[PDB]
Amino acid sequence: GPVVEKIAELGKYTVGEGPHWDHETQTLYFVDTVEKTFHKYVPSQKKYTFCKVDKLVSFIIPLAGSPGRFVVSLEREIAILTWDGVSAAPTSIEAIVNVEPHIKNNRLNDGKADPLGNLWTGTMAIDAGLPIGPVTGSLYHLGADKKVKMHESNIAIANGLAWSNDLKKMYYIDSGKRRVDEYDYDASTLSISNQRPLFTFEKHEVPGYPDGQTIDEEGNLWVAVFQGQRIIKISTQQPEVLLDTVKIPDPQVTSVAFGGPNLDELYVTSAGLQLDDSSFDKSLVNGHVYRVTGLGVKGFAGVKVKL
Ligand SMILES: [Hg+2]
Ligand SMILES: [Hg+2]
Ligand SMILES: [Mg+2]
Repeated sequence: GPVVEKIAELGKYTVGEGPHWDHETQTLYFVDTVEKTFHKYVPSQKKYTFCKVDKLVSFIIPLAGSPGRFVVSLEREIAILTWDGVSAAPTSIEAIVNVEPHIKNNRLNDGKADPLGNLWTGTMAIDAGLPIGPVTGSLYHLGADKKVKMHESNIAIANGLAWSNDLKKMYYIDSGKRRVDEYDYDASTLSISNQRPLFTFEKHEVPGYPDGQTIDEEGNLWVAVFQGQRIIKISTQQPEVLLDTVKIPDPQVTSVAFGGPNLDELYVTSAGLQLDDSSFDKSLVNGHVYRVTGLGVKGFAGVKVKL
């Protein structure tokens, strides 16, 4: 079976999230969605740093063509942070756009660049709840002239994103739906259509909620299962096919990104936040970062955002 290693050097996170592997610098970036912090891990040098802001954060993605700059979320704003990767605060902040200026209790959540470099990200109520809570989120992409376009409404908890290698499909998770959806993706118009369920947790006795996800070069999706103590591997060739399960010690698995020199080491974030309606006692809920090897697949380098 695959080897699941707890990364001792990284400690515990309230809600570690948003992992991004920069392949040229062999560096993992990630966030804590509650603690208002960004994080960097350089595994080959065992180097860890953090960066503090005063707004809720949910993703960190290098800006294409601009070393030392990152596209991030700050509450409902998409912004460029100039950060040296080591100081405990950014050097400067350049706001790009507020996606929801008049929705005072919403926030951005998961986000990722499509393979063409367009940032896609969605929102949620800050006080969203599972299985049932306020449903106030939408899915966006950031297009030309720094304006966002909306693609879907009625999202409870805007979560993991991936695209097929042929650029014909997008995959998307609202954790409240307890399923992964697939869509036809038109790369020329940057629009999605024909939404349909790909994989439905209840049909496979999978507990918990889908959270972040990523795709491998064979086209399999790797999905974090929050309150399921696992990642799952699912088909994109046939609907409703569970290919494998890998248990992760932390129950609240949050997200996934392939890394390492050969793109074959799966980094897995988790959450130590202890929630009142948990299926797991507090002693189990820690928030470590893990690395999974031996999966027999390779992923893709993290894509930078183009502005
Ligand atoms: Hg930062
Ligand atoms: Hg940053
Ligand atoms: Mg998430």
